[PDB]
Amino acid sequence: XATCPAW
Amino acid sequence: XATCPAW
Amino acid sequence: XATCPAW
Amino acid sequence: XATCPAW
Amino acid sequence: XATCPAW
Amino acid sequence: TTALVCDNGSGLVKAGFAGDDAPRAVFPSIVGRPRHQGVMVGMGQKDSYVGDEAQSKRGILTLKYPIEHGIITNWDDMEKIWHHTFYNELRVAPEEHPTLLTEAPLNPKANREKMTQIMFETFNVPAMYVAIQAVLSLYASGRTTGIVLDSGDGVTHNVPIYEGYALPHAIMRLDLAGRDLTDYLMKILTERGYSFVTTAEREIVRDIKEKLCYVALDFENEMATAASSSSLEKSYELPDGQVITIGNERFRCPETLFQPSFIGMESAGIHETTYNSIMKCDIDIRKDLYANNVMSGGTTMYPGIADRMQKEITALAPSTMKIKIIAPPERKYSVWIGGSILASLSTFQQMWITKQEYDEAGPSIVHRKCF
Amino acid sequence: TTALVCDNGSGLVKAGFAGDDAPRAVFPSIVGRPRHQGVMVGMGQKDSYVGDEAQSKRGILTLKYPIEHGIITNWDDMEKIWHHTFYNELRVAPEEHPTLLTEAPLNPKANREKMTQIMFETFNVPAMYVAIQAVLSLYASGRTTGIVLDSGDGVTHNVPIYEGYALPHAIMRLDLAGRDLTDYLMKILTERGYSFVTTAEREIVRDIKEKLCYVALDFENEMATAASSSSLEKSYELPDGQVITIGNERFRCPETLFQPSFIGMESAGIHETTYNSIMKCDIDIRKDLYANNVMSGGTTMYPGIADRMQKEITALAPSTMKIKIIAPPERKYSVWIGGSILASLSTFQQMWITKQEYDEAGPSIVHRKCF
Amino acid sequence: TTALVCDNGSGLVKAGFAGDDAPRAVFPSIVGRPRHQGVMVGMGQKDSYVGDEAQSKRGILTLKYPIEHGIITNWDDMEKIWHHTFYNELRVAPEEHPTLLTEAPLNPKANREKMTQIMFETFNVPAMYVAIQAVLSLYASGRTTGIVLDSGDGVTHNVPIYEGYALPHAIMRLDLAGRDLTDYLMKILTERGYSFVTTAEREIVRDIKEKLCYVALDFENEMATAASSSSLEKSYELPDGQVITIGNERFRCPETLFQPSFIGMESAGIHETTYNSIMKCDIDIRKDLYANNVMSGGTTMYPGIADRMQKEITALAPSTMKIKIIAPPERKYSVWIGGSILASLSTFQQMWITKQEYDEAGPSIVHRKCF
Amino acid sequence: TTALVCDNGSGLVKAGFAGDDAPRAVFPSIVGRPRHQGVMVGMGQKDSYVGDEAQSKRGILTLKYPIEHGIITNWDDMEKIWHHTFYNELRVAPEEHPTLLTEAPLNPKANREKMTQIMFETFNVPAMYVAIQAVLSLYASGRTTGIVLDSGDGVTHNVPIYEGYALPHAIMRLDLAGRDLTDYLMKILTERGYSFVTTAEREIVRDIKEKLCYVALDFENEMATAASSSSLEKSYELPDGQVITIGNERFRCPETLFQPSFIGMESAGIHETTYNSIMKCDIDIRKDLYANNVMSGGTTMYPGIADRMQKEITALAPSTMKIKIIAPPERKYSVWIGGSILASLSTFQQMWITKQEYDEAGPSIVHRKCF
Amino acid sequence: TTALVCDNGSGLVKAGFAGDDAPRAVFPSIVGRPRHQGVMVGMGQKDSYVGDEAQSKRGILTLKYPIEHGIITNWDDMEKIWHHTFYNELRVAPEEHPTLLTEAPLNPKANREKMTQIMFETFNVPAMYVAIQAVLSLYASGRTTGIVLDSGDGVTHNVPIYEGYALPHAIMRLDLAGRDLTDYLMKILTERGYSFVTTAEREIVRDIKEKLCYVALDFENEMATAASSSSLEKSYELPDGQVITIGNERFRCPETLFQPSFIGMESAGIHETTYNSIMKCDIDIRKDLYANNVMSGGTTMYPGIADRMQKEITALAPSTMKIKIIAPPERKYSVWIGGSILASLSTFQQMWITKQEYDEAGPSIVHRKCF
Ligand SMILES: Nc1ncnc2c1ncn2[C@@H]1O[C@H](COP(=O)(O)OP(=O)(O)O)[C@@H](O)[C@H]1O
Ligand SMILES: Nc1ncnc2c1ncn2[C@@H]1O[C@H](COP(=O)(O)OP(=O)(O)O)[C@@H](O)[C@H]1O
Ligand SMILES: Nc1ncnc2c1ncn2[C@@H]1O[C@H](COP(=O)(O)OP(=O)(O)O)[C@@H](O)[C@H]1O
Ligand SMILES: Nc1ncnc2c1ncn2[C@@H]1O[C@H](COP(=O)(O)OP(=O)(O)O)[C@@H](O)[C@H]1O
Ligand SMILES: Nc1ncnc2c1ncn2[C@@H]1O[C@H](COP(=O)(O)OP(=O)(O)O)[C@@H](O)[C@H]1O
Repeated sequence: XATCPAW
Repeated sequence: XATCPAW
Repeated sequence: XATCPAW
Repeated sequence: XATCPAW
Repeated sequence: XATCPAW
Repeated sequence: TTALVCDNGSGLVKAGFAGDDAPRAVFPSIVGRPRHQGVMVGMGQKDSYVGDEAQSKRGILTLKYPIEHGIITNWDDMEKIWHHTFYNELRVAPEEHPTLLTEAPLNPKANREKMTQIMFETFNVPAMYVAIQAVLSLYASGRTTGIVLDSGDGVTHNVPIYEGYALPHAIMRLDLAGRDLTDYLMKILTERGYSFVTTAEREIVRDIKEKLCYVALDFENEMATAASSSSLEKSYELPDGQVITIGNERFRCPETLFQPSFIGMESAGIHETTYNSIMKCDIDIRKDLYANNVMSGGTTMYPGIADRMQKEITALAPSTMKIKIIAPPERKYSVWIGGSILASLSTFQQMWITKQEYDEAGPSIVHRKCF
Repeated sequence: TTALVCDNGSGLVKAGFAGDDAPRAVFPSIVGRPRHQGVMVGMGQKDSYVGDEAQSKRGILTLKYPIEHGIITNWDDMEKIWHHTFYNELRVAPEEHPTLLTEAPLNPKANREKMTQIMFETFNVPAMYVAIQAVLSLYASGRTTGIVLDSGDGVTHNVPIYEGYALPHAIMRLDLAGRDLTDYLMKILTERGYSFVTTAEREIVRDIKEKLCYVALDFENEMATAASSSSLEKSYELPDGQVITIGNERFRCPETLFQPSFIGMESAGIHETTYNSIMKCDIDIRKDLYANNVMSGGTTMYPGIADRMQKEITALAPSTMKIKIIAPPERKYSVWIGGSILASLSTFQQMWITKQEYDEAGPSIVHRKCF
Repeated sequence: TTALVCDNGSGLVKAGFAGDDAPRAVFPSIVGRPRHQGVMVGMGQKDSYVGDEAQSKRGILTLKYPIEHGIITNWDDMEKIWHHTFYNELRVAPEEHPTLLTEAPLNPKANREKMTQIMFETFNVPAMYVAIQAVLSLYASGRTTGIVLDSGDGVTHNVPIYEGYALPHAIMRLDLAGRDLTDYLMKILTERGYSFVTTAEREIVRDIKEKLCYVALDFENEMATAASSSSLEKSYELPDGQVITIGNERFRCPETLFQPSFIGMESAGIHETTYNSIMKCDIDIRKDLYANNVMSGGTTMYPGIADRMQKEITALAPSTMKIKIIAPPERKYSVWIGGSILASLSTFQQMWITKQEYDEAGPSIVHRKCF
Repeated sequence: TTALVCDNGSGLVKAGFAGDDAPRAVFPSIVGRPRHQGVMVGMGQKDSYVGDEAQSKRGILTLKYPIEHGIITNWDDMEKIWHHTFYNELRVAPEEHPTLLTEAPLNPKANREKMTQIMFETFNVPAMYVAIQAVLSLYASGRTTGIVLDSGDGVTHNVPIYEGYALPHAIMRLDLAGRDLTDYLMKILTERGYSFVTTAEREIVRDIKEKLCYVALDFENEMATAASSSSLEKSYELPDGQVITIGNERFRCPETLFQPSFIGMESAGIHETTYNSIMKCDIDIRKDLYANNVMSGGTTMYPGIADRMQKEITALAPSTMKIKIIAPPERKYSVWIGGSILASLSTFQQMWITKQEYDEAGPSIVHRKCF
Repeated sequence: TTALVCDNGSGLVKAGFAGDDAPRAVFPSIVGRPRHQGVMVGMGQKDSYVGDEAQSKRGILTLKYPIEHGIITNWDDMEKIWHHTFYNELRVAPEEHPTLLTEAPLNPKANREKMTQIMFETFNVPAMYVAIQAVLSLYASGRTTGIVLDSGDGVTHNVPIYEGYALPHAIMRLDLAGRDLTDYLMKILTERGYSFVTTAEREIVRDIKEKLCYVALDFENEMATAASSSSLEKSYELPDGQVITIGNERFRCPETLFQPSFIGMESAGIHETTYNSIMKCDIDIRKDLYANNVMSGGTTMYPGIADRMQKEITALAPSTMKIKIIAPPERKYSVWIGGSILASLSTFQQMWITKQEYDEAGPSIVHRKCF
């Protein structure tokens, strides 16, 4: 959900 | 040289 | 029991 | 220098 | 000075 | 009543019955949809294709993966895949049997919680359970100590275990994967004049990687050998009918596992992560861990990978002790193998989660029971 | 001729002149070096950056700390930092003035001995001296008895002093630190979907900790309050432009100072160490130590930390006596404050180490003079 | 001794001297040969025509391009064009001056290697050098950060640069071109009764495109406006003397840059490629890249293209930050402008390749020196 | 019916049958419990470990001593140890045989009284008896006069005996121990960079002490010899595989028996206590006590300890008389040796305590009978 | 010109002017010196402390008595105490006034001879005189016959006097003291778990003795009363803040004055010494001595001591005669009271020792004049 782009 | 057609 | 610390 | 890891 | 121990 | 063992990794999906030595269903997890226009009327059509059938017709469809890093991104594509396994590929009723599912160590909480509702509410199935894909590698070996290493395709990680006691402050997780090795290869081949840019073109780049790639024991002299002599230069044909000649990129692609700077990711490497995992442990149980290095990833199948790890750690360990890397030949299905043992085990029968337990608390019961 | 007072802790570096109430140079101690490739020609480049300038450009560099636990690990990075203070940040000649340096209580011998050669041989500076960072806290209070407690970022420790007589068989040192609290926080945030893994990503995790964290007076009901009501749940934005929502991890991170089992380090805690330090002392001077607990660490700035230590020790002390924790509001620079007093002091002028004393004996003179 | 700056793109060929603000030779790169039979004797004939002369007599010849995608396809036609520039169009000796050539980012290796032999062996010319056509756009702006976007006629691509450090894992290249926009237009005009099928007919279809085409800010209401009202319907005459009436195909042709499905190429588009290029970068230097979008392609000259990119990215960026697209009015020759600065630069004079360097190693020296 | 002889000192526990020359069970007295989490199911687990088994697995457990100074601190841990000896290590029925236990001279009353109930009520055992661990050293020598000195690990003390008549106003007890010598050693080693802080780390500091330590005959010149010449500097390896180098701390650790100010305990020393014990005696039987100094402690095994006591007392005695320190080579088990003689002795058979005697008076019978 | 009266017993030191009813300076005679290390600089320090100031800071110092049995052991500590009285505590010039000193009956000769030089040579003081501390008790009563008994803290003794004629062949001296009663008490308290072993710990054992101790009239039934009923069991707190419970040792400590075998000293007792002193006298003046038993020791202050001496001697005297023990309530300062009378007496003025008498003979004049 932040800097990952799958989170 | 493969699938392009200029390579 | 006083000043030791096993008594 | 042994078990720390900065010593 | 003999058998006491302050003499 | 026999339990069901279902493994769902990134890529291949494996399933079977309990009490067996080999699975029955192995197929990739892809969802495809067409993109051109239909003309002819009399044919029977479908809006999507799921199993191996979508692999046969890749010249039309647009392929799509649901799982990216071990995280469920699209839930509606996931329900089609589980529906495909329970009915079409394998034939069973859902409400007859209990199931058993596997996950990753440090994924977030909502990943292992939304999948509780689906296995209870929309599938009326009793007695599910969730495991971790590092404990299940030791049951295939039958040991009780050691340190594991599984990569596969999603993530690489390692968990140290001593005498049945796990050490939670020593788990290391690295996001370098298997599909990142595919994507770096199709960048290097543009230096000779080959170009593969489509989601359909990607799978014939994967098939090159599995056939002719190796991990060299040295790196500097290999760049000088192949630059002078034309000895290791081989060839390969593709479904167009042409000939592709590949040399000097055979060993250069798996070298990013030892130097991740080629992508640009700044990290340590696959060998310093294993060394720092032992160093964060105690001082008295280090000796039983240098002699037990099991290794059971799907990516591990490159030739010459076992002798490379022998040479690297001895430069870091002190000069007295002894190292030993264990590599069984059937180390691809070993996560499914350990799942077969724990399901048919007698003591395990008090660790299930009944349906009444879900009605008392709800979907937050899974953080309490299983771990 | 005015003396120089230089404090070099782990992290921030503080310096100034003697006879003053506030320092002039406050900046972190980081050495960075680039990692990408240079392309454009006309710019003027440097191989490294030292002061606050390396903090401004963190999107390229790889940051690095020289000091880890209060021990100098890399000497070549240390000479760049002392050269940066004497010339660039503060402007002075080295050979004009005497200096004054501070250390830790139980560091090994070669740490306070290699730094004698650098302050004499490569810097032609007369009259240095080495102190201990617990005595210097009492001069800021002006008292003459009591027990101190300084943590900061390297190490936490405490020294009992009565009437100007120190008790060497009662000093306790614990290696739980400040940077270990940063590293445990970025492990907990992966339970919602946040991931910060880079040396550059570390500093925006530190900045969250300083703004919204508190030490709760109770622990068990706080886990039941925040699980039911959504009251203490706040938000924060980051330099990407997005929004982060944090609740239940605000108080859970500073609880490791009272239960160190969460890391895995097996020890006692910050309150039983203070209780066992008084108990190893005599029986007649315990009463003057329960009424004097000064407390001057950099880590001490959490809200609600003074009322927590009131409640804990009264469960261990007998029911008659009286406890009192003293906390001045400017308790961050207090180690520099006491250094300003002792330099301008009149009696002190026979305690310097002249340059001729080094030529007679050598670098082993420091174990005799200062203590 | 003044250096020579030669740009050879797909289509137009530009050249001039160093230290100037405008080139001197601008002409297309076409090689034509006749196809009918000669009858009259007294005239003087030639087998081929090269420069603007082949453009004047297109009613007989068969035109031919040497470069297709940025790749030299036919070498014998290329030697006629370089011979035409050094002697006929511009008058110079080759052996007197050094040269400077430009290329594309991800072309294969043999393209930039066969052109080393021609500039040394058959043309006795010292001190050549090869650059990249994205770095040279920043010198025309004078900045030192930002992200570029050049399309022209061969290929479209973009390179992010921060503080003189390029990021090699973020370069994106797309093969949608300028001549593909010409070829799609002459397919649409057959819906009214116009047919242009010859290599000579192609150039009067290009000349329609440059005069009356625009990029609409919206797409759905424009299809409903022009279907009801006959307002934007204009006219044009051709060298036969007739009248052509064109409406509804004016804006419909440049819409393939935003939806490439109209050709059938499956890709993302010109705006999602720029968004994914920033997203693959770091987290700390994204803010300086949303405020610096230079844009210097030859294809960029459509009216209404700057306001369209303002509207699109704000639907993808978060709601706080600020975007800014920079468009200088003389953005057509800007690749030649930056070539004039770097040649007359003082520091640059150690970056040439002398003739003795070629005699030591050979044609593989170019992969080491320049990059 | 043979009696049982059980010695339970601080640390090692020794036991055997009557009428023998050597014991059969020697093992430390430690109770350990785990602290990590269990994962693997199929293993068989225990909550605690008692004998030598807890020593083998010290990398998990938390070790714990029941006895601190010769005083039973935790009774529930003591019942596990006596249950381990009567059944597992040695195999016997409890109700078949009489027992015999040993104590310290000036411990409080409730220590030798709670252990009466356990040997009668929960263990149905007849005929127990309690002795004193200074009388039992003379039976191993066979003499009838002299002065003893036993230290071991709990406490050091000395009792003067003449012709079978003990002198109760001359007994001296000092609380300097054996485990205090271990704890001072691990403080000194932090001056070179070694740090051992865990209950598990303590036992590899004990093992250094037993191998290379000696008591020097002089102290001042030894500090000047080892500071100039590198002659007595030796080395040692640890179970990690590394090398430790120790010099100048070999003799410096047992010097606290002669100067107890290094800990901070203010007392006299091990030689002035023996001198003041003779001086408090009479004037006519001093001559038979200077010639009989038996010495049978477990701590006495340092090399060079017998020649040091020769040199010290002659500086205090008058110049005419003769001193003689007796040191048998098997002076470690000598407290068990004297217990074997007194049990098989014929006159002793009226000194037991029958079970009917406990039913008449109660647990206060032990202060009357035995002394 | 008023004379000075100085009493210096073992323990307390008393002084004042002549012609008064109460002294002015009462303080113990202790010399203390520090033992830890000084750290803080700005304080003002002293090497030793003498008066009541050394009593206030006992947590650091090592206390020391100069006088042991009535014999000056260390002369250098004695000169500090006399210097403290003449200047600091009491303010006077030494050369202005005559002095008056007291001693013990059978101390050796050099004790009363070295103190002649100090009162003449280093203190220029005229007219000293030495008395005996048994004659001075009768002046406080005003009688002229009787037998005295003074113990205090050094020695106990008794001198019979009839009609102003002393009987030198009847003086009895016993070395049982007051500090020996303190030392036996801190041996008995280790039977419950209390341990006080330091010179600083000794004074809080003295303070227990003065508050709750009594002399029982019978001994055998008191051992049976307190063993059955818990009636006389009291409590006391100490400066740590804890609670001490003492029963059965209240009366058991002063019973050694009647049976000295508990220490081990073989003698008669305090009542048979008084009976044998009368029996060695004549036959005609025994009747006036049974009716006059004055009793003026500092140790005499125990409750119940007067009724005990009534009961004991009537078992030894014949059945006709009458006994009577006299005990004034202010019997503590009575040795100073008699010193005030004899100094202000008119006939006494020819008994001084002038300074010229010392210059004629020397220090051996004191055995001739005073007696
Ligand atoms: N012979 C091989 N050599 C190298 N890589 C392989 C080989 N066979 C399979 N792989 C890799 O294994 C990956 C998936 O393996 P596997 O671990 O079975 O699946 P998962 O990762 O889902 O558990 C594929 O991405 C493929 O790249
Ligand atoms: N407001 C705050 N709350 C909690 N911690 C803080 C705060 N401000 C600073 N710190 C901590 O103080 C540490 C360093 O403080 P300081 O003691 O001044 O430096 P040093 O430890 O080098 O002497 C930093 O690591 C930071 O974590
Ligand atoms: N006014 C215009 N509007 C749209 N396209 C144009 C215009 N002028 C030129 N072009 C396009 O620019 C292309 C070549 O431009 P340029 O970038 O200068 O050459 P190159 O691509 O070789 O560098 C031509 O194919 C033409 O289609
Ligand atoms: N070779 C040795 N040198 C020095 N100390 C020793 C040696 N062997 C044993 N010890 C000490 O003896 C202590 C216990 O000895 P022992 O007297 O047998 O046990 P206990 O004191 O319980 O009777 C241990 O703490 C150990 O420190
Ligand atoms: N209330 C009391 N009960 C018992 N003993 C006492 C009491 N008060 C004082 N003493 C004892 O008197 C001793 C000294 O008394 P004193 O005779 O005045 O001094 P000195 O013996 O020097 O003349 C002290 O050692 C103390 O033990």
